[PDB]
This record gives sequence, structure tokens and C-alpha cells, in this order.
Amino acid sequence: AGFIEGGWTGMVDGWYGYHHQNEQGSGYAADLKSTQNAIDGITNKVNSVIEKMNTQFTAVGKEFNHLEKRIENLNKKVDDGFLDIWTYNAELLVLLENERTLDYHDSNVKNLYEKVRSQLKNNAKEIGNGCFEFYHKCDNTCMESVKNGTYDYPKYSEEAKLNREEID
Amino acid sequence: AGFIEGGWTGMVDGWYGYHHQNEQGSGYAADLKSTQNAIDGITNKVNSVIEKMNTQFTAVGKEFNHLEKRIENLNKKVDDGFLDIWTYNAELLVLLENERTLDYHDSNVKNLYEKVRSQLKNNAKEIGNGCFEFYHKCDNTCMESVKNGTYDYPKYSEEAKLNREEID
Amino acid sequence: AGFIEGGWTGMVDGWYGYHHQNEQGSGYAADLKSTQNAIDGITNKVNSVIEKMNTQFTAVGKEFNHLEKRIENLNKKVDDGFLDIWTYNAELLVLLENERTLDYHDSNVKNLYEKVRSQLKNNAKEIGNGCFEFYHKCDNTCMESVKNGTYDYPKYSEEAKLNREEID
Amino acid sequence: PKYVKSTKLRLATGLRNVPS
Amino acid sequence: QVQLQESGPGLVKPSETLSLTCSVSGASISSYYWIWIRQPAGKGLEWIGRFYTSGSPNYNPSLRSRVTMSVDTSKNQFSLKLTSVTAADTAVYYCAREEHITFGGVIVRYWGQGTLVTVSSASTKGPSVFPLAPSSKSTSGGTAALGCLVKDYFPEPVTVSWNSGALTSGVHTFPAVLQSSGLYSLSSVVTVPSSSLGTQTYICNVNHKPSNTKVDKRVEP
Amino acid sequence: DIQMTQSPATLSASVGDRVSITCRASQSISSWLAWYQQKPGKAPKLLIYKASSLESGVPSRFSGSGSGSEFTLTISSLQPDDFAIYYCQQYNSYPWTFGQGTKVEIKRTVAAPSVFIFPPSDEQLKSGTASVVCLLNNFYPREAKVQWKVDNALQSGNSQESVTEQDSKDSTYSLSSTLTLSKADYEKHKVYACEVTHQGLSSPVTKSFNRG
Amino acid sequence: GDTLCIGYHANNSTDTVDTLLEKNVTVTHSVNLLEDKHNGKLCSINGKQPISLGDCSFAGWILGNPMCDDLIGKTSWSYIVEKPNPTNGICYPGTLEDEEE
Repeated sequence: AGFIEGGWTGMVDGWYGYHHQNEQGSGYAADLKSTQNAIDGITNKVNSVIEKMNTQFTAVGKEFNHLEKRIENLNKKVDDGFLDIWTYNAELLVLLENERTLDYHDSNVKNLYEKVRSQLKNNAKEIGNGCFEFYHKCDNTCMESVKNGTYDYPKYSEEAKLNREEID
Repeated sequence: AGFIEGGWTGMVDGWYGYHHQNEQGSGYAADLKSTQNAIDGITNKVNSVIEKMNTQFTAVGKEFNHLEKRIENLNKKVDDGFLDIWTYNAELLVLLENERTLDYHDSNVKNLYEKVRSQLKNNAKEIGNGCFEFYHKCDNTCMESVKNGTYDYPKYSEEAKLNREEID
Repeated sequence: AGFIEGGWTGMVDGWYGYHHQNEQGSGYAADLKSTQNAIDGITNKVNSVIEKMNTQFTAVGKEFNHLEKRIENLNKKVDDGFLDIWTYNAELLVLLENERTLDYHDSNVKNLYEKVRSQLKNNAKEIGNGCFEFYHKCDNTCMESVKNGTYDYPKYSEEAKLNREEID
Repeated sequence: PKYVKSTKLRLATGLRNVPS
Repeated sequence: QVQLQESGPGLVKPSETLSLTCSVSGASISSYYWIWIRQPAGKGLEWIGRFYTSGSPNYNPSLRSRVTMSVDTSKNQFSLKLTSVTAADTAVYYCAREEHITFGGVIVRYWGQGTLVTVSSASTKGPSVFPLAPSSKSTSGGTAALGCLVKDYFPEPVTVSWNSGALTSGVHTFPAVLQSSGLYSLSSVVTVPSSSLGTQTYICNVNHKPSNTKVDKRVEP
Repeated sequence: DIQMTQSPATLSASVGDRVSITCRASQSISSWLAWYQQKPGKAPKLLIYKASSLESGVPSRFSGSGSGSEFTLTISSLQPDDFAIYYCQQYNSYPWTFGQGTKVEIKRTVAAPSVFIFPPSDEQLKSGTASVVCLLNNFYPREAKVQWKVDNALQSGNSQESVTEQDSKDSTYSLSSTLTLSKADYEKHKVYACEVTHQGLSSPVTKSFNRG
Repeated sequence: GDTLCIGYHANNSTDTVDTLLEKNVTVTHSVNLLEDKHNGKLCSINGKQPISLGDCSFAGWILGNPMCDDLIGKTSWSYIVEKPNPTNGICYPGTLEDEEE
């Protein structure tokens, strides 16, 4: 849903998460592991990008007399050139790093989706909007096992094949 | 990152698109949506990179007298330093951004093929030459429905089921 | 991006490769093609990044007298500002390019896996951890045919069909 | 802080906002 | 503001079900997570757990088997229910609001005031208030001392106010001390200019909640 | 899952002194801690989140430093109002765990108390019980002895004691020694005294009263 | 049948940032790095006494221009404020060599 479809305003405990819907109802739940890694990385990124800019001690301006006009224009050029250089660096890195930040978030979405997919290959059928419909019943315990990386595929493989082969 | 199979010299109406082959014939037809997004993005990127390099008012050279030698070497050093900095920035940005442009285009390919994947899961068979063979008859209307992202899987699910099971 | 779990301390002959396990035993074997491409790319990358730095030499410091304190401060400012600019460029290029290098390698992983998956569309079964279980017998010649991108799907399609469908 | 010529340097810490 | 008040009956019997209700003002509960935390008097703090209206709750393992969290969006409250309260379960309970996602992770800025839950076989014995004579016996210049004495009450929750909150300075509502009787005594003292001892009247309002007793008494020189 | 060692349990430091509280953790937690100031009998007030994000409005004297498993809360200039118990919470993994807490007190000039005796309420005497109070206001340190001398005879026990915590403004302590003795209406004899012995007193002070 | 879905977070934030591919990208969370509020507050820095020469040039203050006696005894500062156009400079026409040094 990075651009596939929309986000979730009801999920307010993390960047990324799941929306589960079973017999016991529905609800949002953030994935703390991937959200935590993303916070770690974006924090280190912002701090590195900002803190990398340290400059030497400078009393900037200079005024040169009527016999030092060449001396003068050179100093104004140096001042304004350091201006241009630091401005150029800040602008480019802000643009590039906002790009890379959005793309990093997209890749985190993709990785979470692929994890949930690899856990449930034939026990669930993919719904095209980043969803899965179970051929079996995934109770709260099953949902949590999917969420903390410990889904049991042989546990439900029997019921899922039965319901799958009948559905199809 | 790199996602390439082969190019189409015959599709002359867009960066990306489709090659359709049904009983009403065959032809190339560009996907205007993804091509459009790509042109927008590349245009904005190029314009941002170029227009950030703005120009000041600096008659470059200075010629100093015999009692201003160290002044003079400082000024030549400043000229050559701004030269090297701007050259370095231009070179590296061009290199990096050509790399990133090609990678962006590759990901556009991948996203389009994912979209066609999602509209057509079991109603078609994927081929290693990055194509699809329908297990049913996809006429011009079906082709257009896939091209504008409005394909109807239940419409052909039964026909595709029958032929797909017929293969074996 | 799409990173993985696990490491292969035993594979000592390349960046990437396979672990095969058939009737004739098991073993590691590096994919010379993709590692060769990655080494070409990383070599050209390091060389470009370093070559851009190579520019002209210049005796840095200047000495000014008591009636030249100001051009002296301007010269020290110029020296120190070029120092900062080059330091910052080197630092950020190191950081961002180590980032992009790890990402490039991850993408090479993904490409190799998808190549193998396209060769073994149905004749095998994705384990999940990053492997494949064959529904047929893949002896050393079969392994090599997959490794150099010439696997013969119709050759084993019938054997794989029989075994695969015997499971269900 | 550093003087620059920019009029806006807010850096994205989060991902795009897409309601509904 | 968002304000979190806390209601707990207290003195739950050793094999019963504790029911605690945190009332929420200034915030629609349906769009916030709600947290319960606890403190065994001088001991540290313990995270009981998390609940949401459109989400999935998660609880502390040691209490997991027994805790249920519910939310009433109608009355804007959320409730803990703990089955078979043990002696170790006697402690102070706090309710907090789980703020939304921040760049520094999720924050709990907003905090309840704390209610004591005691687990005892004993009863709701009302307090006994006895005023304190002036420090006229102790020549102390302009400084003078008055107070009251709350005794004979088992549940510890007790609130002392002075002139129903008007008297705000020089107050020393002491700690409650367990007497040999298994009851608690609790002294409350205010220092006051000896001049005002005539022109002003000093009343204590004592509201012992479990006994639901609200005794107010005068202090005369 | 995540056990917490917050050292040290009890501190006392004069005004202006820098204070450092260490919060060692059982596992890797990155920098995801919180620091709370729980004042006596009040809700805990979040001092720091992200271990380095000073919450808005908190005095800039507080600074959180660390990442991984070790972390330090540093008060640059300790002030009177900073008397409280300081906890460190963790929000990387459930269950969220607090440290045992660190009690920060304040070293100050030794101050003599003010002693006042309160006789038993006659209303109480009608109920067959009796209690006399010795009151010591605004002293330092907490270490004092209030003994009881009835009919010139020290009572072995029958006296309980309550000590207020450190005032936020003055950081001066207050104590009440309650004698709960009832010979019906203490119809034993009639001399009652409060032997008060404190460091801020060169010689002990004894106030006293008789029957009415 | 049951469903288990995956998605990311949304709020009511309208913070817009620029990327090279796309401008005015509304993000859920961001940080402005640019303070652009010269506040009416213009004062000293470290509680010092920043000295203004008023209608005296730097040369007029250093040389001791007679109309610049409001400056005598002005001993310490965090910085010095001079108008672009003071009235009292080098009154007898002349220059201060290396004025700029």
C-alpha cells in the first residue's frame, strides 16, 4: 500500500503493522520489530546527515581599501562561494535523503509482506491489497503466532488443504 | 535492482507498455500511466539538479602587483578550488544519478509486471520471458480492462479453471 | 532491502552461489557469473569515486606579515574551507556508497533467486528459507544445468507431476 | 546554526501520509 | 488537557475479582491505547498492560492469566478486572494514556492520580477524628500549631483537607501508622499565626473513602 | 523478560551538585528508555524519552545519555524540587519494566526542630482511649529521638512514629511521635514529657504537661 | 473467511517535504531544520553590555573625536554596533591607515 492503496489512521502504535480479522473480531496491531529497526535506522540517518557539517571559526566579512579592490572581490567571492557550497550540499542531501527515506519505508513494507507470505504459502490465499484470506481458521493465538514469526504450517495444513481442495 | 529481459524497438509510443496477442491480432501498446509517472519524475529530477547550480557575479581572474604575491596565489587557489568543487559535484551527481535513473526505470518495469501479475493470478500462466499465456480467451476488451487496471478475475475464473485443469 | 537469514562460512570461492544436495552428496559452489558481475561493478565504482578526487597538488599554507593580518585570515579561511568541503564530500560518499553497496549485493541475491525460481517453476517447491526441494531427482548434470541457466523443465515435468500430485 | 540561502529545509523522518 | 481519574473499591477479599475503572476526560478513548501500571508501596513500578478499542491487547506474563481489560466508549472509561487477587496483589494502581507514534517511539505523557488496592480479610472500619489542642501550651511566638487525629480505620485511603482546601500552607499531613490494634492512626498538623487564632476558624475535612465517611471537625484554642 | 538494575538506591547531595543515576539493563534495548520522576505520593512525571529527548517543559538541567544496555540520568544542578524517586522504564520489548528506582535526597545545613506537645482530645477520652502527640517540625537530618517520660519514667514502647518526607521547598523533615496509652483515661498519674534529642541541639529539650 | 492484512500508518499531518523526484510530498512525520524567525528580540548574548558608538565611526571612537565623549568609560562588550552613517568620524580630514586591520 506504499502506493497500492491507502494507510491506516486507526493504527497508532507504530509505523508498520497488521489488520487482523477473525471470528473473535478485527483490529490493528503494529509490528514492533520492523518499526523498531526503521526508527533506529532513520534516527542514525538524520543524526549522521546533520552532524556531518562542522565549519571552522570564521568572522565572515572583510572590507578592503581603495588600493585592495582585487583583494576585496576575492574575499566576497570566498564568502559567497562557501555560502553556495554549503547550500548546494544541504539542498541535494535533503532531496536525496527524503527520496531514500520514502524508498526505505517501501522496502520495509515489502519485507514484512514477504515474511507473512513465506509463513503461509498454501494455508492462505493472497488478497491483492496486501491481505491474506485463510483457507482455515486463524484464531487470536494463530494471529499472534503469525505476528511474532512462529506460525505453524503443518498445524493447519490438513484443514487448509481440505477447505482449499473443496473451495477449488 | 537490475530488472531487464529485452527491449522492444517496435513500441514507439511510450517508455513502458504491453505486447498483446489475441485472435484479433497482435500489437504493441504503451502504458501511459507508468510512462507518465516516469517522465514527470525524471523531468523534475533533471530540473532540480540543474537549477540548483545557479550563477553569481564574479569576474573570475585577478592580477595583483609585485607586493601582493601571496594575495595572488590565494586568489588563484580560490579560483581553482571552486573549479574543482563544482567539477567534483557535477561529475559525481551525473554518475550517481544515471545509475539511479536506470534503477528507477527497472523498478517501474517490475511494478508494471507486478500489477499485471495481481490482476491475473491463476487465470493465466507466467512465462520466463516475462509474459502471460491466458488459460482463457482474452479479447480486445479483456486486454484493455487489464491495461487500465480493471480486469475481472471472476469473469474468466471458470473458463480458466477448466482449461488449466485440462492441461493435466 | 530484501535481506535474508543465514550465512555460508563454507563457501570460499565467491560472493554468491548454491548449496546442492542430491543422491551424489551435497556441497557448496559459487555462482561465478553474478559474483563476477558484482566484482566488475564494485571495482568500477571504487575507481570512479577515487578518480574524481585525484586533481591538482598545491602547497597549502601562506605566510602574511603584520600589515597583512586580514588577507592572512582570508587565506586560512580558504584553506580550512576547502579542507571541510573535501572532508564532508569524502565522509558522505563513504557512508552513502557503503549503504548502496550492501543494497547492490542484496539485489544480486534477489536476481539470482528469481532466475533459479523461473527455471524451476513447478518441478520444484520453494522451501522458504531460501532453497528448493525437487519433486524429481536432480543429479549432478541437472544441478549444473540449473546453475548455468539451461535447466530443462519438460525433461522432468512428468516425473515432478507424478510425485507432486502423489503428495496431495 | 549555519547560515544558508534555502527557504525550507524540513527533512522527512516518516513515510508518506495517505488517509483512507 | 487530557485528565485520567481512577476509581477502585479497595479492600478486595483474598479470592475475589478486582475491578478498577479509569475515567477519561478530554479525549475520545476509541482513538487511544490505554495502559495500566502498578507499584507495591515502596517497591518499584510494574507495567500491567495495554488495551485498545480497535486493536489487540497485550498483557504482562505474570498477570496475563488473570487480567482482562475492557473499554466503555459510552461512559469514556476503561476497566481492569483481575481474578483471584493475591496478597501480593496489594499495591497502588495507576492508569496512563498511550500517546501516538513519535520519532522517539510511543510516549505515555498522561498519568492517573493513583488508587490504593488492599487485599485483606478485614472490614471497612470508619475513622475516628479527635482534634489537636493549640500550641498555646508551647510559647512559640507568632507561630502556633493546630491539627487533628484520625484513628481506628483499617483501609488506608484517607484524605485530609483544611477549611475544605483554603488552608494551603504550613500543612504536614503525616504518614499513617499501623497501631497494635491492626488499625491506622494519622496525624494532620498546620502551623498558623497565633494572632489569627481568634479571627479565623480552622476546620478539617477528612474523607475516608472505603468507609465512605466524611467527618469534619473544628479545632479550638 | 528484561530485568533492571538502577544504581544507586539512595542518594543525598547538596544543592547545585551534579547527580548521576545509572540504569543497567539485561539485554540490548538500543536507546529506548524513559526516565520518570515520581514525587512523594504523586503521579510519576516523564523526564526523558528516547533516553536523549528532554520532554518539553522539563528543566534543561536533566540529561539522558547512553545506548544499548547502559544509561545515565544526569542532573546538572540539583535543586530542592528535584527531591523524588527516579525510575527508568524500557519500551523496546514487552513486558515494559521499571527499575527499582533511585531516591534522590538533598544534603543541607543541620537544622534544629520545633517541638510542640498536643494533649489527648477529651472527645477521645470519652471513648476510653488516649493519645498524646510530640511534634517536631522542620529539622535535619531525619535522625532524632523522641522519648516519653510519664511520672518521670521512660515508657518502653506504646509509642509509634511517623516521619514526613523531605519538603520540596525547604527540604526539612517533620516527625510526629504518638503515644497511644489508655489507663481508661490515663488515670495512672499526671506528669508527661517529650524528651527530644537531635543533632541540632547541644542539650536535649523536654517540654511537658500535666492533667489539664 | 478470516483475513490478515498488512499496511502502514496514516495521520492528519500535512507536513510537506521536497524530493528530487517529487515536491510537496505530504509525510506523516518530519523535522524542520531551518529556523527562520529573527524575533523582535535583538539583545545581547551572554548578558554582556554590547556597546553602540551611536554617531561615531570606528576611527572617530578610537582617535578620540571630541563629540564622541559618550563613549569614554565604555570598557567591555560582547560586540560593537555602528551605524552605516555616523556623524562624528575623523573630523580633521584624513585617514587611519590599516583602519580595516
